[PDB]
This record gives sequence, C-alpha cells and structure tokens, in this order.
Amino acid sequence: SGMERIKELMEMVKNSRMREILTTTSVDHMAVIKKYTSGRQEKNPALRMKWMMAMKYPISASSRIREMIPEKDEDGNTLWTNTKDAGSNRVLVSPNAVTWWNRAGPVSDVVHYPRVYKMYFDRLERLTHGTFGPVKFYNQVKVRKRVDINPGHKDLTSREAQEVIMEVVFPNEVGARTLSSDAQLTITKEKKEELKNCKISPIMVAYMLERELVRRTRFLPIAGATSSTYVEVLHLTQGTCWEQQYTPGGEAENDDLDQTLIIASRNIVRRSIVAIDPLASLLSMCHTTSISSEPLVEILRSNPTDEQAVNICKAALGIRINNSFSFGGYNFKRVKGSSQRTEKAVLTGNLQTLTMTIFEGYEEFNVSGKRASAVLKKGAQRLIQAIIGGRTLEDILNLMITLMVFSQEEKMLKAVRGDLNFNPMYQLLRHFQKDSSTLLKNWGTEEIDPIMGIAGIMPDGTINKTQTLMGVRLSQIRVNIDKYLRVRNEKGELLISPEEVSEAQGQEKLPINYNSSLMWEVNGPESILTNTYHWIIKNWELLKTQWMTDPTVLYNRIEFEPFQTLIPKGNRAIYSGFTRTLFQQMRDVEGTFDSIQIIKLLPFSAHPPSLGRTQFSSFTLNIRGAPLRLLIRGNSQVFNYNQMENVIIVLGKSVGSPERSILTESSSIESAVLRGFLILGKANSKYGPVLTIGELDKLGRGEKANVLIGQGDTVLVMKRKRDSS
Amino acid sequence: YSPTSPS
Amino acid sequence: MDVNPMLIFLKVPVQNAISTTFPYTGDPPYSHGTGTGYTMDTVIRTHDYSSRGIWKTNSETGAQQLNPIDGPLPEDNEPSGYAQTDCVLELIEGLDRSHPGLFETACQETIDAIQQTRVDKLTQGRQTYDWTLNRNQPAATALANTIEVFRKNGYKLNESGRLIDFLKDVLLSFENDSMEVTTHFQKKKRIRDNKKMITQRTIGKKRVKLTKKNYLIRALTLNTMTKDAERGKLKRRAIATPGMQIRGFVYFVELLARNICERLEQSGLPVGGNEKKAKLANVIKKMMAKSTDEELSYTITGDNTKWNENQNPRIFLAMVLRITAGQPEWFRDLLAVAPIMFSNKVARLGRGYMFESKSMHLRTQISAENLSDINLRYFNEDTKKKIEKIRHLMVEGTASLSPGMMMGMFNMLSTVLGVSVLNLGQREILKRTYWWDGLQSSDDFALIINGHFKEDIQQGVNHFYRTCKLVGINMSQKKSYINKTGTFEFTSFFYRYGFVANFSMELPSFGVAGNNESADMSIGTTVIKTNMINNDLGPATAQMAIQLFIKDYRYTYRCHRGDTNLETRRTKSIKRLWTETISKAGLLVADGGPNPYNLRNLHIPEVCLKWSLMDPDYRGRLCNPNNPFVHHMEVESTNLAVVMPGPAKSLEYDAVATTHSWTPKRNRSILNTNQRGILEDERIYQKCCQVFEKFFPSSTYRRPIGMASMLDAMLSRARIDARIDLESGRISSQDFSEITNTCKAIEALK
Amino acid sequence: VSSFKANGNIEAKLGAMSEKVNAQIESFDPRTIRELELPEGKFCTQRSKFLLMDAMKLSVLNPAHEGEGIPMKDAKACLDTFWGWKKATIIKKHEKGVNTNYLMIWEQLLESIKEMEGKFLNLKKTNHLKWGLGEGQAPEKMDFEDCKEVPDLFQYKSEPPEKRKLASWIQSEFNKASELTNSNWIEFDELGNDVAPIEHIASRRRNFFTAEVSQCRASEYIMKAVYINTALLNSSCTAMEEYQVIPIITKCRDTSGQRRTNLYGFIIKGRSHLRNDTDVVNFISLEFSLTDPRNEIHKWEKYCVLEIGDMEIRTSISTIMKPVYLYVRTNGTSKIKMKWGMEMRRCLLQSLQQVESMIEAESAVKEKDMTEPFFRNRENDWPIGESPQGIEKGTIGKVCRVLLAKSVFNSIYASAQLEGFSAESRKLLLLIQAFRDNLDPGTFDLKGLYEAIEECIINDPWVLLNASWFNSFLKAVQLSMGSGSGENLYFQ
RNA sequence: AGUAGUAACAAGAGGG
RNA sequence: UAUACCUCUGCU
Ligand SMILES: [Zn+2]
Repeated sequence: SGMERIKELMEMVKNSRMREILTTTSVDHMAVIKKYTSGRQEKNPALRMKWMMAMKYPISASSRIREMIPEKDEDGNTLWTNTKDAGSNRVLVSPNAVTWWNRAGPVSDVVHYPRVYKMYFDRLERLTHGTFGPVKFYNQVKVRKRVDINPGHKDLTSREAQEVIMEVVFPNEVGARTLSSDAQLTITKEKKEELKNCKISPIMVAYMLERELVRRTRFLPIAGATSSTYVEVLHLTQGTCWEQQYTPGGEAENDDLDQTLIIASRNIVRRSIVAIDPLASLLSMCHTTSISSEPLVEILRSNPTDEQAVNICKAALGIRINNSFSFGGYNFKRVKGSSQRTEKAVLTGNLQTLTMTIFEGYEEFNVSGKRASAVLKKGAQRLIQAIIGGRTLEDILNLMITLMVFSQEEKMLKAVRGDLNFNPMYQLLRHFQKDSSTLLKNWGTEEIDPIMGIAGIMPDGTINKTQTLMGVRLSQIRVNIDKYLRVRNEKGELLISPEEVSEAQGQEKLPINYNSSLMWEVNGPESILTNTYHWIIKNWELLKTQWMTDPTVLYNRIEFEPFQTLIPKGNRAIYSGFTRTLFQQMRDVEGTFDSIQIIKLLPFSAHPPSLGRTQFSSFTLNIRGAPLRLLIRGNSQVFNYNQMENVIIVLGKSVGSPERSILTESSSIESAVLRGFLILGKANSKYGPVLTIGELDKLGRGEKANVLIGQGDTVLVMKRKRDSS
Repeated sequence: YSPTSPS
Repeated sequence: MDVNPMLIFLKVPVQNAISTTFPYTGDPPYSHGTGTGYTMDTVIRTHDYSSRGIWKTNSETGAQQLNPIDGPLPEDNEPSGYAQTDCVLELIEGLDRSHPGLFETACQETIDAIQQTRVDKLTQGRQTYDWTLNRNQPAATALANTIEVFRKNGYKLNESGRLIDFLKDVLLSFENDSMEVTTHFQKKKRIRDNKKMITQRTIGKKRVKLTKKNYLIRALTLNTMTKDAERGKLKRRAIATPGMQIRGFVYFVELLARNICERLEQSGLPVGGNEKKAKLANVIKKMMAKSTDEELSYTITGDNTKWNENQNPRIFLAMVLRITAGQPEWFRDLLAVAPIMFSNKVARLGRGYMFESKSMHLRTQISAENLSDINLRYFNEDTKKKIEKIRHLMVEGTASLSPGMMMGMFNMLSTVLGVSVLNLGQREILKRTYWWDGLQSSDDFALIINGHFKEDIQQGVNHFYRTCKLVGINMSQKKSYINKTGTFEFTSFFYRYGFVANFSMELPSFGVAGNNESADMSIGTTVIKTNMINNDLGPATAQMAIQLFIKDYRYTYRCHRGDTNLETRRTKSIKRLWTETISKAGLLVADGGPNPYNLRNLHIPEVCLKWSLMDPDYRGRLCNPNNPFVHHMEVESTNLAVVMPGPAKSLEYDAVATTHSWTPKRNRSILNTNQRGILEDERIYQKCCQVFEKFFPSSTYRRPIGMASMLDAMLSRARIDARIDLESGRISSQDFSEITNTCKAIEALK
Repeated sequence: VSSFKANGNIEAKLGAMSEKVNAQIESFDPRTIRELELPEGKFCTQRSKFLLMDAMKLSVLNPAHEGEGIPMKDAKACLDTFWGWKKATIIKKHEKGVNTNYLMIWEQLLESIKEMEGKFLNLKKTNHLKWGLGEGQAPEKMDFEDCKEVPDLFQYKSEPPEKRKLASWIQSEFNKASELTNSNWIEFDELGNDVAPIEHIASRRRNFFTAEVSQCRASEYIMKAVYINTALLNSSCTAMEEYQVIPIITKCRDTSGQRRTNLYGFIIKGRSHLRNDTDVVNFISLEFSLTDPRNEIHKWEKYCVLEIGDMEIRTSISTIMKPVYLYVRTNGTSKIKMKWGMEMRRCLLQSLQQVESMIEAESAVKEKDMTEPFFRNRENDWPIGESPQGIEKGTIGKVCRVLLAKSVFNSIYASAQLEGFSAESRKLLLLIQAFRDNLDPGTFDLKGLYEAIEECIINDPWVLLNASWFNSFLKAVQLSMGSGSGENLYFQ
C-alpha cells in the first residue's frame, strides 16, 4: 500500500525536533547522522561479554519483543524488561528470551534460504560429495601464492556486480547504467528466478550476492592443487608432514584440466628423456598416472589440447594430435613447428587496444577450403610466405585476405581505420572482408625473380610476374615416434622434439598422481631434491662401500634420474666429469675422505661424463623457474649440513641425520673441490698473491698459490702431480 | 594409553 | 632433578622451539591512572634528540617550535633527528629513477580519489579527537560535530557532499577570530512531587566564542593516552589521536603513500603476513641470483630505535612535494596540508595527576592544564623536572611539539623513507665492493648486505647506518644484530632457511570473541582453521582447540548441552527445547545442541552444517526474519567484527542471520554526565534514517547521493510510488488522493 | 623541491659527518659472554592467587560431572568427610597485619557455613572481615581547592618495584607442576565424528596428548584458576555489595574411573564495583595445607597461617597423625586478570602444538606417523633438566608436561617483567643459535642488550627463575663446546 | 592490610 | 559533623 509509511512521516513531521532534521540535513549528510553514536567500538569484547553474560538482562532487542513473547516464561524466568537501551528505543532482555523464541516463537517459511546462502551451502555440497584417499607422510613443500578463495565466483568486477545486485533486490532504484554484458543478463534473470518470493531481509540478499559474485584472493601457502575448490580445504588436505588425498564433489573445469594435463605431460616427458628407454618409460607413466583421480590415458583420448609434451604422449599412444583447426571458413593444418601462445594487447591504426592471443614461433600450415588452397609459412606477427592457388581469382584473393589477418602483422593492424564492432580475430576479419583498400596499400610490395608457374599479385588486383604483395605468391598425415621420443612425419622429418619442450614450471590446478616407480612420492622439484638426499642418507653404508668397490654401478643408479631433470642438459656431462674426477681424487689422495661432500655431489654423477677439464664453484639446478646454485665447497641453500642438529637441510627441510661418525671427520687437505688441485689450509702470502679459479691454469705441477675459492674465504692450493681416472 | 614417569 | 625448559634448546634450534619464549597465555601489561607522565617523557625526549636545532616562536599560535632539519650533523650514536633535506630528496629522486612512472600513476590514482571521495568516508575508522568537546569521540560524531559548528558559523562548502570542499572549510575556518561553540553544563532544578520537593539534575546549553589562538590551538591538537595490552615491554608508552581538522588531509596523504608502497618490492606495507613472507623470500632469492660464488651475504635482523620521535613533519613536506613534482599545484598544496599541521602540532598533556594525603586520608585530581601554574611541592623529583621542562613548551593547556612524531598519528610515508634507503643499495648506484637490498615496515627492517670479503660487509653496514642518520633514522645497536644470511627475524616472523611457525603469537585469538553467539562460533572455528594453514597448528591440537573452544563457548553463553545436569539461568529453557526437539543433532550449540565440528568442516557455518538435521519449526523460529534480536545494519557492516593482533582492523565472518545474531547492551555511564543529550540525538537521528529507508530501501546497501533535502526526497518518492501502484497496479483510486493529501499536508508544514 | 637534482649530496655529508657515528660489528662468541646478573634483596614471596604444591584437599566420591551441583552444597559435603577440627591457633603471623582478625574470619566463616540454608552464602560485614577486605580504605575524593594547602599531600608512590632475590621454592613449584598425577583433571567436550583418515590419525594422536595433559599437575592448576576466576568474575558482577563466599572446588576422575569432588578451601569476595579493567577486587583466601610454613617462612610473607585440625592419614601399614594448617591471606584481582584466568586452558594448546610439530617434523623425515614410536619407545629424548649426575633427558610425554607447566606458570605469574625479559632475552638466544649454526653472528651494542634484559629482572619469582634458567642453559652450551677453533657444535 | 608498579585501585556521582 | 537510607553508573 505505502499508506502507513506516509502517515508515520506526517506524525514525525508534526514533531519540530524531527522536522528540523528532516529538512536541514541533506541526502548526502544523512550518511553522517546515521552513524552518529555515543557508542565506542569495544576494545576488549572478549572481556565485556564474559562480564555482561553474568548479568540478568545483557541482550538488547526491539521494543516490539514485548508484544511477541511473554514477560515471563513457564519456569518464572523474566524474559524482557522495560529498561531502554542507551541511545535507542530497544529494551534490555534476558538470554532466556532467545531460547523462548527458538522453542515457542512464531514459525516462518525459510525453505529457499539455501539459495540466498548459496556460497555457504555449496561448501557443504562439495564436502558431502567429496571422496577421501589415503594419507601419505612426507616433507610437504608449500609455495606462498595468491589464489582464489571464492569457489564458483561468476567472474565480474565490483561495479558490474553492484548493478546486478541492484537489479535483483532493489529493481525500482537502479541508476543510469544498464546490464551491459550477457554475463550480467543471465546472472540477473537466474538470481531473480531463484530468489523469487523468499521472506528474508533484502540487506542479507545483497550481502550474500556481493560475497558470491565478486572474485576474492589471498596469499596462502599451498602444496599441490591451486584451484578454488582445493584452496577451500587446505586445512584438511595439507599439514607440515602430510597430504590427505581428497577430491571435492562436482566436476573440474576444463581450463583447470587443460592446465594440469600440460604440466603432467611435461613432467612425464622430462623424466622419460633421462631414462634408458624413454618411450617405454613414457608409456609406463601414462598408464599409471591420473589427474584429479581420472586416468591420464582416457583424458588424452578425449582432450583437444595442443602442446608439444601432450602431443608426444598422444604420439606414443597412437592417438591423433590436435594438429589442425578451422578459421574464416578454411581448415588450417600445421605441418611444421609449434604454437607457443602469448596473450597480450596491441594498438591499431585507430588507436584502440584489444586483448589478443598472439602466436609465436615459426609455424607452417597447409590451408584449404572454399575452392582455394595455400601453403602458409608464418612467424610471430609475420607472414613469411603464402603460396595460394584456387579455381577463381575472387577465391584466391578471399583466402589471401584471411591469411593476411591470420598473420597478425603490424602492417595490417596499423592499416585499420574506424572502430571494430560486430572473438577479436574475427573482428579484424569481417572488417577487412568488406574493405581492404588501405590494407593492400599499407601491406607493401616486393620484387621477385620470374619463376615459371609462380606469379605475383599487386594491391590493384592485377597479376604481375616480377612484383607482388609482400610474402604472397600465386600458383596452380601419418606420424611415427621412436625410442628417444622424437616425433617424425612419413618423410622422416622432425615434427616434435623432447629437447624442444617448454621448460616452464607452473603449479598444478588439479592434483596429479603419477603412481610410478620412476617417480618419487610427491610432485615437484623441491621434493626431488629432498627425496634424493634422503635416500642417499638412508642407504648410506650400502652406497659408501659401493662408492669404494664398484663406483660405475653407484653412479648409474636409477634413483638419481629425477635429480638429473633439474640439471641443465648441457651441464649434465661436464658436471658428471667434474664430479667423477673429484671423487677419484679423494680415492687417489689417501687419508682424506669427506662423506658430506660425497653425499652432496653424488647425484651429479648420473650421466655419461665429458672429459673437458673446466672448473666449477657451483652446480646450477632449475627449481620452479629460477636457477639455484649448489656450492661445491661447504653449505648453500640447496644443501646445508647443520652440525648443531646433525641434519642435512635441503631447501629449508631436514632430510635426515647423517651418522655421528661424520661430525668427527676432518683433514688438512681437501681433495674433492677443484679439478687437479688440492686445498691445503688457510691462505699464506709466502706463496704469491691471490688468484681466481679461472687464473689457476697458469700454475705449474707441484706449485702452490692463494685462491678466492668461494663465500669470501681465501685458501692455499697446490697443483697435484698425477691426474685421476 | 596410560602415561608413566620415573618418580 | 630441577626441571629447566631452556635446556630443550641444546637439541632443538631456537626458531624451531620459539613458541616456548612467548608468554602470551597471561594477562598483558595495563597502565593504571594517567598517561601525562608518559606524554611529557615523549615530548621532552623528542626535543632532546633535536636539541641542537633552531628555536622560533610561531606567528599564529605563539608556540615555541624546534627545527632540527638541515641542522648540525651528529657526532655520536645517540638518537638524533637532524635529517638533511638534500639527502632526503636524493633518496626520493633515487626511488623515482628506479621505478619510472610510479610517482606519476601514484599521484594520478590519488587525483581520481580526491575528486570521487565524499564526506561520508570520514565516518569510517577509529576514534578522533573532538575539538568541540576537548575529548575523544567516534569518527562520525566528531565529523557531525565539526560540520554542525562549521555550518553554525560561515562555512557550508561541504554541503556539496565531496570531501575536498569539507577540506576547504577547514582551512577557511582558521581566518575566523570568534568561533562559536555550544557547551553543556549541569543545573540543579527543584520540582514538587506526590508532597515533598526533591532536587533534580538537568542539562542546559551555553554558547562560547573562541579566540583565533584558542580555535587554532585546538585544530592542531592531538590527544594523548597510554597504550594498554602491549606485549614485550617492561614500561608503558604514550600514544596519540589525530583531530578532525587534520584527518581528511591525512587520509589523502596516506592514500598517496599507500599507492606508492603497493608497487614497492621493499615495502612490507600494506600487505598481509603471507605476502610479507613472499616479499622477503623474493629479495633473498634476488640477492643470491645476482651475486657470484665468490661473494658473501650477511643479514641484519633490524630495529630502528626512537622511530616516531625522530621522523620530522618538515621532511614529510619535502617528500610529498618531490613525489608530486609536475602535478597540478592545487593537488600538491592539498597533500602538503597534513605535514604542515604536523609541523605546528600541539599535544594535549592528558588526565593530569592524582594526589594523596596519608595523614588526612583523602585523594584529589588535578588537570594537566594546571601543570603551568601549580606549586611543585606535591611532585616527586623526576615528575617535577619534567613539569619544569614542559612549562617552556606549554601553550594554553597543550604542549608544543614541532619536531618528531608520535605513535598512532601517521602511517605509511615513513616506510617510504626507509625503503628509499634500501633502494640506495643497488649495485648500479653504489658501485662499491658491497651492495644491499631488503624489506621494511615502519621501525622494523631486514637488510641483506652482500660483498666480496667480511671487511666489505662492515663498510656496507656503516654506509647504511650513517646514511640512515642523515635522514633522521636511528638503527638500534642494542636490538639489531647481524649474521651470515640463512637465519633472521622480522616482525616476529622467524626465518631458518625458510619461514617457520610462530603459533604462540596467535594464542590470544583462541577464545570466545564476545560479539554474539552466531559470530563467535564462526570466528572461533575459523581461527582454528586459519592457524592449521598459516602457523603449523597440527591436526590433533586443532581437534583439541575445537573441544576447548566449545567448552569456553558453552560456559560463557550459559548454553550447555540440553541433556546436562548443570544449573544456570538458561538450563531450564534449554531443557524445554531439548525434550521438545525430535532431531537433536540439528540444534545449534547456543540452543543446547551437540558440537558438529571436526577438522574437515571448520569452514562450514554452523546453521548451514546442521540445516538438514533441524526440526522444521525450530529452523523456522531460529531464522525468522521478523525476530526482534538482530540489528539490521548496512550491507558494508554486515558480518564484521573488530580484532587486534597493526592498528585495529575488521574481521569478516561467515554466518546465517538468526536470533543468535544479537547485540549486547550499550554502556550507560553517559547518563550521569553533561553529554546525556547525545543519546536523544541518536534516538532521533535513527528514527529519521529508519523512515527514509522505507522510501529508499537501497540506502541500506548503497549510500544515496543528493544535495536535496531528506524530507523532500521522501516526498518525491511518496507521490510517484502511489502513482505507478495505482496507474498500472493493485492500489485503489481513493488511496492515491489520501497519499497526496498527506504529501501536500507535509509540504505545507515545510 | 621542484628543481632539486642529485649531485653527491649524501656522499658529501658522509665525508662531513664524524667517524664516531658508526656501527662497529663486534663478533659474538657465547664462550666469551657473562651470565645474566640476578638482583639481591629479601627473598621473593609466593604471589599466586591460590596454593600450588602446598594445597590439601578434602574430597568425596561423587558421580557428578566436571562442573555439576551447587558449589556450597558440594563444599559442605567435602567438610563432613573430615573430623578432628581443633580450636584454631596462629602458628605463623602475617607480620604487617592484625592476625586475630584472620583468626576471627575463619571462625565466622565456619559458623556461617554451618548455619547457611540456601544456594549461596553472604557473610555479615564484621570489623575483622571489613579490615581483611579493605572496607573504606580508599581515601575520600575531594576537589583540589578544598585540600590544596595540606602539608603531606603528594603524588602517589610511583617508584620502580623493590628488588627481590631468587628463592628455592619457585624451582620446586615448577618441578611439581611437571609431574603426573593419579587423576584426570580435564574433561574435553565432544567432537563431530571422524570421517577423513587424517581425522582418525588426529584422534589416535589426541588420545596420547589427552591423557598426558589431563593427568599433569599443571592441569590441576589450570582447573583451579578457571574455577576461581570464573566464580569471582560472576559474583563480582552480580553481588557487588555482598561479601560472598566462594568455595575452591575442582572435579575429576581417577585412573580407576571414579568421579570425585575436591575442596581446597574458601574465598571471601570483598566489594566489587569494578569499572576499569584494572580496578581491584579484594578477597580473602583460606586454603588447607599440610605444609609447615616455618620451614620456609620467606615463602609466606603475605600469609597468616593457622593450625585448625589434626588428620589421621593412611599409608602402607601405618596410620600417621599430621596437623592441618589453614593458609589465610588478603589478596586482589581485576576484571582483566580474571578474564585471562578464565581462559587458562589455552596453555594446553601452547604445549601441544610445540610437541605435535616435533612429532610431525620427524614424521616428515621418517615418512610415517611417528606418534606411536615417540610415546611408547624411549629412543627419542630431549634435555629438560639438571641433577648432580648431569643434564637429564626426558621423553616426549615429559617434554609435553614441562612445556604445559611453563605456559601455565606464564599465566599464573604474568608480569611486565616477564614480558620485557622474554622479548629481550630472545635476541640473546637467537645470537647463541646463530653462533651454534656457524653463521658468524655480530652484535653492535651487546652491553645495551644485557641492560635491556637485566632491567626486567626485578622481583618476580617466575621471571627470576627464567633468568636463572637462561644462565644454566648458557653454562651447559659453553661446556658442550669448550675451547678451540673447531668446537663441537653438536650436543651429545 | 592487600592488590599492584613508574600510577592507580582500595567504589564514583547525586539526593548538598 | 556523624549514622541510616534512597537513586544513577561498572569501557564513555
Ligand atoms: Zn560443558
């Protein structure tokens, strides 16, 4: 009706105190007087509540409570009083009033409340339909990272979300702006439909929608899956020393599945290369591995992701590579190279930025359709060459335009005039498909040799034998994979190399379980370091006698293969040479023996060594993108023998205690540090000035010198006479 | 489990 | 055997067993009585560190103002405040070079803010000093009080609604030399009663004009009080509260400094705990990558002594002007206001002191204003000396305090000064045998120094240390220390080749928050949850933390389980509910029901967790939207509590609005004072705002904008709502005339 | 400012500034450094709100749960188990107090309990009780004008606290706090059922923790504090004008399973118009004991000890006759102190997450749940004490109870001294740790740090004992290392 | 007396 | 001046 509201207003406007305020203070100023209070924010609410709960009437409530519940309950407890709460018309009330309501108050209808509180009830839905696996115990590596904390956020900005909320709950009071996107329209109609006729405060509906719609993030330490539904249950899935395997209810998003598939395939390919039979190792891991508790092989059979490592996994399983797609009406099939994808935004000739998914790398397509074919050679925003043919000049030219847009050249972008308004690749296409006059003048022309069968095409539309639009010429797949994972065509030419796979290490969105003997328990490179150095300490006495007696069997242990993926390919050989040479010096120079140095450098053995005689103050290891450096002399971030604990600390994680023998184990001479040299002790100026490691080749055999060996230390060094095996 | 001490 | 817990450190590293050194299960220190002793201590010490500077009497206030900047260079390691303007500007220029376009976009974002910001925005935040009453008051009342007195005199630019116009009114108000303020005072009336005549306390108001000094002194006044509950310190210290005049300017300056700090790797502010750790992890990563295998690394676990007392308002004016270089001069001058008011700031000296006579057995209070003229026979030797030194600075009750700062005045711009010294340490600027990087948040810093030999580190430290002295920063030699990089401490985070847990820091957050039954259950379970994630709270202890919280919650709210033999004021009514209820599992803990929580479901709100298992009638009562217990607040302040770890932030929680979402009774001490009328103002303002929301429902979600009147806006809506409800709807023809007659009747009453 | 450009400004001034302004790195070796100096004075008195190791209980077998029944009814049930009450006599005087008031309060209380007929007991405001609870002892508030010219009107005594010496008793108290008892002091409320495997693992580990912690003597003290402070706070609020009696009760279950109600004594609450969070409530505690106060009279400075009875105590094969004392004293607390006393169960959390992290740290390395091995085997052990034989090691269970005692004692003896001492000495410990990690630590002003620490060691038994503990730890670290350029960083 | 600790509480204000 | 009462307040 709106009859009781205007009646109450006149009744208030009768009061001169109220009419004073209602006229003088503006709509802007009403925000100030609404929050005008004598009440301080409480500094010790914990204390005050313990103090106040001892009192008879600590709760304040609306005075209408006196008409709704009785003054006394059945047992004689006073439920409400008439004492007004300071600064309001509310009255002081007992906790027994809350209990009375809950057991004998008015019942209302609340069956649609789960729709209003959807953000909460979806958490219970996920947990109720969640599945638990086993608990594994291991050093749990946690990367502090910004992640989503609002699973099922329909992704919108705060301003966009405000318009949606206003439309739904306060439909009459919306401002000038309207529902701009179809995201906003579908969400508004759905919310209006779901929340229709639900007796609840509109303030609460507006609140829950605000929390539901707008994306929110936090920096959190995360081991494993980073997806929102996994982030939600970090307390349950990870501790300091344990992983509780768990799959939330509901289906994983394809975005997350594609991201994790790529990571899994790369890790599989990286592991396989360092094994003796890479193709068999890859095949073994593919059959054992699962992503989000789904086997990797059935994912590969139905997932259309195009990526070098994934394609190698598909090749090994004999399943077709997503080698092709269709654009502008024509089917593009890639015959050479690969698509590295970089999402950026570029300025046109109109001075208008656009979010493109620009492609890098040398690529080569066979293109066909609409009575016209072409061989395209393309670089990063570069049409290298297009040899186009077709039944009509109209048709050849149509394909030329499509190719000139598909190139993504700066020529064609800067030749755009006016605004693009009809995905943004098709927005450039439909523009140039209805006017290409500036495109062709701005494209530019080149001279060519007159070859028989080939002709050029000018901007005007004529055919010219020795001139043509830049890069354009006019004229009229079974796959195999070998032992070493090289993917070739029927002609025997390289399509995909394992070596040319992307080195990028991102963290999985969904959980990956390889279930392989070739892999360690946990996913990731920090785990590889810890499990490797843990294994060496655990089986030390076995490996120590295997070091003395039969060293080539020790170096070729397959437990060192995961560690080898962390070493750069080029360095593996020389590091093994340097390592093996340094170990045999400890064997040759009798008396000296450093077990910590053996344990530190032992995993760098596992590769056929090179005979090159270069020097190293550190071996490099690729860990989550950044190179880290394991120092040859003493402790570093990667390897840290801490004598106080008698523990080897690998990237901040205790890896085990070595034998207490090793605490009391030293010698003047240090044998396993420099190739063909021995460290004797402290620096002595008697033996010349200080040198670097690169300057050591000048010393004669037997001659001694001072060296800046590492970490600010300066050291005396002799060149030993005989070399080692 | 019943805890014990040398005492 | 004598038991000694410290001997655990023989086996267990100190970082790994650091929880044993944090005694945070006992009551922290509280100040009893006045903080005037501490406020004078601070004011005296502030001037001692700047004592070689240049004294000058102020033209407008007559306050004796010490200026130490560009003063004599220090000749000892004692706390100095002789910051050199040119050295500051070099560091701020260095910061500009190293981050091209930062100052530009920082200013550009702060420009957009100033345009868009409304006067509303100062209703938010902590208590401000009110010049109207010479006391602390809530932000919004101090705002409304200043607007009222400004409106009563010749100042109404803020009637627009935008904040910059309110800021104009503040600068224009200094020109008035007869500023009028209504005070209040008690009056003892006598009235008959039925047939005896009893005395009656009542309150009436009286107008008072103020001098040009009086008003100006009060607008430059910052309140003082002792900081309570502060851990890790034998002695108490003084803290300060800004006034209403300076606050809106401070907002925009801190906003600039925030936008700067947001894009500086070396700033700890304003990011949270985990991101501070990530930032520290990055500089260690970056320092190790850019060094050679020949080089060394040492880390200073760092503390700056006397941080606020030696940071000068004049230096802050240099920074602000250099950061804003090439921007519009109105924007430079606007942001320059706050540092200027800080340079001419005066401090209220507090409650005063209490005297006692043993032989007579009496006590008496004297104000801090009386410290100027009072006889010194009363005081002890130390207090007497402090009063004699403070008398030289004293100006109409307050004490002048030009140099330095005080705690709780100003935030992030001091970190920018520190970060600029960290930025000086790049290889490409220093070009020495040493170089540095690190992180800073206020007085605390972690500095990493790399060099070729240990002698280079020493030279690096001295260069850092002495450069810091040149901008009024004093590294503590007592509390800072150095070691090889690998372990350090930073704001009670402990790094040992990686950050380790400091769970005992969080121990005071394990308990019953005291908001209400709904919020506390959500808060409590979430404290357990967030500590499992962030501070290595293991699963067994976390289960036990649930158990103990439920015990504490049940006892505190007297809501023991419905089948208990206990006896409280609530046991009988809870028993009635228990026996009446079919599905007991669905009863909330506050209604005598069982605890549902374990590790797996801490993130699920209680009502949500028990919803399937509730009796229909109980659930329908519990979540009844017509219940008289809830305070229907704004959306922006829905499901917010307040917490103290930082200053004093808000904690959002997840809960369904129920009869348990109640609010405890307000404090009633105001009823005995002269400010008693403020309660009635509030009651009247609330009924006015309540009725407006019946015409503008969306005002509870989005603050409505309008220079028009509150009554006139309601009247416009009253007519047109009646129109569409009849024209095409379910309202009769007779009722449209009935509504518009009332609107015309209201329009007649004005 | 707009036209400023850098031109060697800092470099110039760095040349200009005195070379006395520096930060010289002094290398830190813990073999070099001295023990912390503890203050001299009179000995530190007991200052807890209730008796610790010296407490004595009257009890009844009682099926009631961990806080069930009416307190005074339960209290009388406990009194009726004991006969052989004597005419009360003062055996140790409270030197600064009128001791016959303390005696009269006991006799009044006992008689008022006998004559009570209700749920609660409020005592009559007699002279002896008024003195004991500080009735009328606030000076009367006047305006300054009216009292300006009084000769002895000064400001309140605002000196630093009087120094006190470390006494033996506090080390003894801590030893008893770390012990196992035959009773389960803490009953834990229910959890939701375990579903996740990790919840089952948790519960298995929680079984170990629960017994170890519930049976520890420190947990008995937790339960006394939670009861007393809850009772005082609630009565402070509701009965502001009454001198209300609060019996000191705890409930527990044996190892044998029998539920039991214990009575330690009584507390008489003064007036309690508590406004500020520091405002004081005066109370009188009257607590049973078999401890002869004359054997350690410095411990009891604040108490007036009575001899109130004789008890026939049963042993192996001989009934022994011991006198029963009543330790009476006036004491005080505040709303804030009571709040934190009500919350003392969080001490359980402090101990247990340190212990669980130790269990979890090895579990990570060993790749298996090391819960069961740690509690049941004795291969894993940590240094936690000193006998004449040497440094004694304890098992994880012992470590748990020592850490629980530490946390409980931090709560019972909270002070600004402890706050300051704990914060400043942590720096010195970290320097010692840095040295032991072979990280070449350096101090700038080591004398200043020692002063920051030593400034906080004034008069508190707990802070005094912690200072001593640091020195004992320092000395133990020095010995395991010894002289040399390559000292044994590893312990044993 | 006792709490306490760099200054307070040990009721304050009013019916004057 | 004392002794009874009565009223408000317990973070303001
Ligand atoms: Zn209970």
